[PDB]
Amino acid sequence: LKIAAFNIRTFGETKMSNATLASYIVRIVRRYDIVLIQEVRDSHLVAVGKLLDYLNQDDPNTYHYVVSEPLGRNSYKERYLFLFRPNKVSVLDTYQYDDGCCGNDSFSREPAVVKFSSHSTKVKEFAIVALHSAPSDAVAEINSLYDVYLDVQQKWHLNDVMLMGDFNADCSYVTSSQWSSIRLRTSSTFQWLIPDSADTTATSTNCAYDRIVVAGSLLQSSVVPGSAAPFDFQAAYGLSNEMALAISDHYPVEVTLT
Amino acid sequence: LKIAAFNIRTFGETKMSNATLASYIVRIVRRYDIVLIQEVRDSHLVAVGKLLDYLNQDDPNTYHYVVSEPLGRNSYKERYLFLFRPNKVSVLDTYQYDDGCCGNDSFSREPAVVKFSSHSTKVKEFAIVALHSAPSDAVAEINSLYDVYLDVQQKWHLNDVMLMGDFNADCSYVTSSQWSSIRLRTSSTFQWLIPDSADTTATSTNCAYDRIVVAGSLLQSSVVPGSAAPFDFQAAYGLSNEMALAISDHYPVEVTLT
Ligand SMILES: *[C@@H]1O[C@H](CO)[C@@H](O[C@@H]2O[C@H](CO)[C@@H](O[C@@H]3O[C@H](CO[C@H]4O[C@H](CO[C@@H]5O[C@H](CO)[C@@H](O)[C@H](O)[C@@H]5O)[C@@H](O)[C@@H](O)[C@@H]4O)[C@@H](O)[C@H](O[C@@H]4O[C@H](CO[C@H]5O[C@H](CO)[C@H](O)[C@H](O)[C@H]5O)[C@@H](O)[C@H](O)[C@@H]4O)[C@@H]3O)[C@H](O)[C@H]2NC(C)=O)[C@H](O)[C@H]1NC(C)=O
Ligand SMILES: *[C@@H]1O[C@H](CO)[C@@H](O[C@@H]2O[C@H](CO)[C@@H](O[C@@H]3O[C@H](CO[C@H]4O[C@H](CO[C@@H]5O[C@H](CO)[C@@H](O)[C@H](O)[C@@H]5O)[C@@H](O)[C@@H](O)[C@@H]4O)[C@@H](O)[C@H](O[C@@H]4O[C@H](CO[C@H]5O[C@H](CO)[C@H](O)[C@H](O)[C@H]5O)[C@@H](O)[C@H](O)[C@@H]4O)[C@@H]3O)[C@H](O)[C@H]2NC(C)=O)[C@H](O)[C@H]1NC(C)=O
Ligand SMILES: [Ca+2]
Ligand SMILES: [Ca+2]
Ligand SMILES: [Ca+2]
Ligand SMILES: [Ca+2]
Repeated sequence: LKIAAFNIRTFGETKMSNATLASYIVRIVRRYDIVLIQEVRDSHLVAVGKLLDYLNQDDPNTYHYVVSEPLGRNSYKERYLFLFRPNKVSVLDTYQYDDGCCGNDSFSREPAVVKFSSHSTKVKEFAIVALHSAPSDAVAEINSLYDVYLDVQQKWHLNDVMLMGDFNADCSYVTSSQWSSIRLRTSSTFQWLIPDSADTTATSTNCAYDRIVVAGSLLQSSVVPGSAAPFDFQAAYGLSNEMALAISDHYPVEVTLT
Repeated sequence: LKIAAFNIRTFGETKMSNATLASYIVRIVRRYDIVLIQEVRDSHLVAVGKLLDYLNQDDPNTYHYVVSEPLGRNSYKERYLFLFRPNKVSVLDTYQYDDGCCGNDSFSREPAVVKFSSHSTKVKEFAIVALHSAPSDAVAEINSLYDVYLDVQQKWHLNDVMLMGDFNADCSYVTSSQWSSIRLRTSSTFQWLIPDSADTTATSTNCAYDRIVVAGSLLQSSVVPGSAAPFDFQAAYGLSNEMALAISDHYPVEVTLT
């Protein structure tokens, strides 16, 4: 099973309306059984609907989806979009993490949580926790995912959970001496599949912003060793830097389950 | 490997000075490779020293030990005593959990923590967290052991931890609707080996006060199925109720590791 988390810079109407851009997006998505899309700036679901049009153009059930409400604390809002192949996986349950709220809420974009059924893999049931952190508050946010894990355990009684997304987990946003502050890192319950030395950005910076974390021995046993990696689409398609950048400034991060 | 946690009511000088009482205590202890002794009321270590006298009477290295400082918030104090066979196990490290302190500390008797090396078992390294809770504050205390687990993970980077002792985890002290409040119970990270239906008291009450909790798949795989149980010494030796009671009002709880 192939899973990815992809931050598509300003995913929306304007972007999906460009057939050249749309075409590459479809391409990327089709590589996966499950894909988490972030930075969905689409209040009326027009862009999401254009994407599904393309994905299901030949079969109405190529891809199914789960979308959250537009989330954010200030005025700027984004959705979490999960696309999945219904022939591979099934959605058992979903819930939005209740963070509070104002002044008290712990996240700009509280995590969407989805429980999947996967018959082809070792793990038969697992949950994915999505997080697109706020740069400014990266440390606090990643640290709070430890509380989300707990919430999942209390609700579904499941230990098998994959935490993923654009955590802004490197460079200016999470510096060297701040890892101490993050429970999701200091607790050995969790394995970080994308290492600190990985480059998940399409621009010239070298930062491991995008990450994949897993908890659960059944899930941890299901990851194919060395499969977790950012997907450099620029290299893959022989794109120009300006063309790679018009797609996104981030690479998708993927992992394979067996 | 055979491990037990035993609350010996008012373990001290008076008690150890009774050769008939002392004799049974030795008997019980010798059944185990590792034994956690609670309710050690021995400011000057006289009782602890009398017990070691007996245990090592034939070989100076029959049993080794780790003792905490006398702990408590009010005036009443107790030590945590760990006895172990040096030929079976080894102490790698130990520390006293730092709870605060006054007004702020989370435990009457903050947990003593010991990391063991066990060559005969599947798990080669694991930690034991001792807790003799305050009846009055049982719920809060058991709930705080979730924070201790974390502390252990941050310090030793170990997931394999056994949490044990007289938690006062039943009857008046932890009622039916209060289990919700305990993270050590609602988190599926932990397996409770002593069930709620077990009787760990030597008196006429039927309460599972004494418990054994494990976290870590390596440790969880090492427990021998169905070995976790209270040791009814009254039944075992054909003791009178007044004689069983002069030993303790609690049964030891034991488990076997393979
Ligand atoms: C969806 O997504 C993709 C990815 O985002 C999009 O593709 C990108 O698109 C653009 C164009 O929209 C292209 O950008 C460059 O832009 C210039 C624009 O023109 C400049 O110059 C103007 C006048 O200057 C002269 O031009 C010569 C070359 O630029 C110059 O050397 C000469 O001396 C003069 O200066 C002026 O208008 C400006 O303000 C501009 O900065 C493009 O010209 C450049 O490429 C060139 O292309 C033309 C072809 O265009 C002409 O012909 C047809 C038919 O009549 C058109 O109608 C146009 O109206 C015409 O201009 C050639 O004539 C040249 O020889 C020349 O080399 C260049 O394209 C990208 O680089 C491109 N990126 C990728 C990698 O695809 C796309 O926009 C999106 N979708 C849609 C269109 O909406
Ligand atoms: C360490 O631990 C263990 C466990 O804690 C200890 O064992 C327990 O110990 C005691 C005794 O210390 C024993 O308790 C019972 O107590 C009475 C005490 O006497 C009562 O009566 C007195 C006068 O009454 C008469 O007594 C008859 C029987 O009780 C009665 O039926 C008759 O009509 C009268 O009433 C009075 O002093 C009281 O205030 C008392 O309440 C014991 O007698 C009873 O058992 C009996 O034992 C005697 C033997 O004792 C005598 O002989 C030697 C030699 O001279 C002694 O010096 C004593 O001084 C004497 O009294 C018999 O004569 C009887 O026939 C009678 O049945 C009973 O023992 C426990 O039950 C015992 N428990 C166990 C299960 O072992 C031990 O104390 C500890 N270690 C040490 C000693 O310090
Ligand atoms: Ca929020
Ligand atoms: Ca880069
Ligand atoms: Ca204390
Ligand atoms: Ca009982």
